[PDB]
Amino acid sequence: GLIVDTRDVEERVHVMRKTKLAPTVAHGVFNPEFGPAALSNKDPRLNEGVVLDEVIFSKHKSDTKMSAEDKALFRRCAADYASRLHSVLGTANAPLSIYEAIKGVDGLDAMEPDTAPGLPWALQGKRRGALIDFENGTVGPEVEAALKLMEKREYKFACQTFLKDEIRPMEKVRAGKTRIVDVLPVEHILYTRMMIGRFCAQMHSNNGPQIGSAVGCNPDVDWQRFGTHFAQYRNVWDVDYSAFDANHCSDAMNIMFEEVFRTEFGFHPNAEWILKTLVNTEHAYENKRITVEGGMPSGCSATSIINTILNNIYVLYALRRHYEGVELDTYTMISYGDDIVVASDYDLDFEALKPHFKSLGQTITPADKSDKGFVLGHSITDVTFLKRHFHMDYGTGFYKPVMASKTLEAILSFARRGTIQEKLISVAGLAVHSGPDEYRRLFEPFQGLFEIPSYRSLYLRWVNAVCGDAAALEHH
RNA sequence: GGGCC
RNA sequence: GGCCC
Repeated sequence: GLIVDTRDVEERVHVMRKTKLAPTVAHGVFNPEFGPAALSNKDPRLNEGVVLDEVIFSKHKSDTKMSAEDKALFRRCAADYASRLHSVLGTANAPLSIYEAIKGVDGLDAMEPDTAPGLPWALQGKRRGALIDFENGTVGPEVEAALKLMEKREYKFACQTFLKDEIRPMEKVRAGKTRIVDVLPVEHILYTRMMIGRFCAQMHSNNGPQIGSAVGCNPDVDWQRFGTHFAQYRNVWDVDYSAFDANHCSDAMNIMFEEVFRTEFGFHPNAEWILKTLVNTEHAYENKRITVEGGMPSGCSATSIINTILNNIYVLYALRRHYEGVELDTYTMISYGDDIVVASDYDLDFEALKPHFKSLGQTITPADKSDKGFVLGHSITDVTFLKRHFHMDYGTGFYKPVMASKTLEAILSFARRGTIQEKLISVAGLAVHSGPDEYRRLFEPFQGLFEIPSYRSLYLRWVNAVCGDAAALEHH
């Protein structure tokens, strides 16, 4: 986005500056080029001259203004994708009740009771539990009044900037490229879930190539579905964006919201309004208040879905800006936020599409840095999606999600205090697809200290998960 | 938020 | 609680 105003008010919004992450026994074995992100300006690991609060917002450098012709084309592409989207999902997009928005419906998880409430509740020392009853699904007097202001469309708010305590590559830790979470007020999150939660649940349930969304997928079971689909096409592209979320221009955001969330598709009129409030935002970091135009906040409800929808429209837009006669059936794609795999039987020049993505303020590069550009003839077994490769399991003939060993090693090298055992069981479900030799090697440092699931038990679990009949047929 | 285990 | 985004 674009930083348009910076103010210094005499009210501190104090941020966390101490990491919950600590090295594990595996850290001394794998020695990863990774570490916890810098949360303080006085972190000794930082380069001698890095100003963390400047590097945090450095992603906001532009809000690209699209021409009249480009805006018209974008609207056309947004309407065409929305047509496809709502044809598959249906038009049952009525507002969620206050109860259902908190408790969650089929395909939508419940709201977290003990997470950050946002502003101005954080300054008043209030939590989410004090403002909202998460057991009975009811709201207090404060949230009640705020919801009525949103209905009148007169509600205004500020985003609370939070440092993301996570493992990052050492080069980015040293540079101070700490990621940020834009924590929105809890009532804004609730009302967004009221406005588009039904839609959001449907997209999770109907995830796949047909809607171009993998949001709500289970890579264990869905890699077979995704893998066999993309295997049918002549060309497959692994496309990377740089600062996707930040580089969404106001024009693209506004037009998308206008075309996708129309009342004629079953939405409440305020669905479009509440999403449009994410375009021009105020951010609170300590004493400074930063006004940003364009870009997507990360703490907003349905950021993954919004980013995914934009990704789908971007591809159609760029192809239509370059080629004549492009439709939704010209290609196929799957997206999860900024992450994307594209495929076609046509030999599409993705290198030529670069300036067309630039007209949206987006920068595309091939994932693999072997070639000096995009090349044809790649298959599904060459690309990465959700940090996972597409590998064939020789035992079953099904596609399996394989994460790189260096990634798994980095994951296993750090943990939040008192969570190591629970973490190991989770990572074991990821590591099983690397094979018995690699699985054993990854969990060797933990042996005798924690319970590690056998490779066998997790393999048999996976076979039944992907195909129940195949597991039963093995007992022929 | 947003899912999946 | 963990992973991915």
